[PDB]
Amino acid sequence: LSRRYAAKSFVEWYYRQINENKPVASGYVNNNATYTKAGHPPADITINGRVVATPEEWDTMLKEQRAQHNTSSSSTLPIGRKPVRYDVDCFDVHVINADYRFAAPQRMIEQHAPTDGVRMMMALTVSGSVYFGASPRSTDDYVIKQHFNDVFILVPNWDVLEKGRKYLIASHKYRAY
Repeated sequence: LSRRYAAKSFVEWYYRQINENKPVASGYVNNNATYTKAGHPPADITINGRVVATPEEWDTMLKEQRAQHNTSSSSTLPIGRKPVRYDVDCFDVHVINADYRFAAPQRMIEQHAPTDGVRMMMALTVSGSVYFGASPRSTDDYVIKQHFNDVFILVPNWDVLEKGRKYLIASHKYRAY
């Protein structure tokens, strides 16, 4: 399915960035000029029930999470452990609007019909686990394990689709426990 491919590609990118200690801010509408000129509001971001103003702050919170679980200065804890690792279990995607038109160049509207599976606004739900202090590939030797849920609203990246990320985050709700 076209929506599964799009979602799969985003999911793989997004959590790879986090696991490689790289910023995800470039995946949000905030940092796309085409959307910005068209007057799109900043991404709605909620982290464990708290509103976060910018994706850059979310990136900072992820750094802080690593620091919080960085026990490398310990002389007794087992060596070769990674502070934080995100594992995706599965995801679900639902097309909210198959004829999404915000900031769309007119050619893109004409070129892609609502049935072509390109101009989609998608609701993406991701389920997985967060491992703290675990070996790089272990799901058993963690010090702490969380379950997390991510809910994204994705919109088409016109810049890329007419030629980076083919879809951008317009909304993000994160919950981990």
